[PDB]
Amino acid sequence: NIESGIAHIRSTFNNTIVMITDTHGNALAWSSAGSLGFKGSRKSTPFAAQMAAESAAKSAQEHGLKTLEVTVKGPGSGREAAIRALQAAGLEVTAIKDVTPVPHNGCRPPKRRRV
RNA sequence: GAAGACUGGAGUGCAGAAGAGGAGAGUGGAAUUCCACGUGUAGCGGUGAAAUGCGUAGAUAUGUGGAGGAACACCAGUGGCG
Ligand SMILES: [Mg+2]
Ligand SMILES: [Mg+2]
Ligand SMILES: [Mg+2]
Ligand SMILES: [Mg+2]
Ligand SMILES: [Mg+2]
Ligand SMILES: [Mg+2]
Ligand SMILES: [Mg+2]
Ligand SMILES: [Mg+2]
Repeated sequence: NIESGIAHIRSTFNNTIVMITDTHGNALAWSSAGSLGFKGSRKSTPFAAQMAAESAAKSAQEHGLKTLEVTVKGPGSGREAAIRALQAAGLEVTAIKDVTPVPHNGCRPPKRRRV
């Protein structure tokens, strides 16, 4: 029940999700700006991410772990706010990874807005 | 108009070069979607704000595997070819 683990962060233009999992992708705890009581446009603010990271971090310590590897996805603004909340909860960030899925000119995207 | 002559036009020969020029056959890797199975809990998604929609019949997230189709990240350049 006590081990190491890795954290997945998905920061987009609407919401942020922090997923805390084992080395081989087995879920331990998660939280999101929606689950902290935010409803609409305020889901995406950096403050909402800072609470979301802390709530998952505290529930992570209950199982007991210290070292983390952080993977980052999405273009959201909560990348910086979320990671430093993990450190301020008493854990160590070993590495930072960017896993935004760039395609090699694959499927075409939805049309532009106001067209 | 007719009979001859020439090589600065035009074309052939000889030695090199570059190119996303065209048609046919086969193959590759990212990524999206769907399907099956682990972990897991209450939201996800979306907007100027919202709502319709999806989710406790267990979603979003995450790890593994399978199927299929379309376009070819960097190179890439008032660069190239017709
Ligand atoms: Mg859209
Ligand atoms: Mg000549
Ligand atoms: Mg060719
Ligand atoms: Mg061709
Ligand atoms: Mg693939
Ligand atoms: Mg209003
Ligand atoms: Mg899934
Ligand atoms: Mg020409």
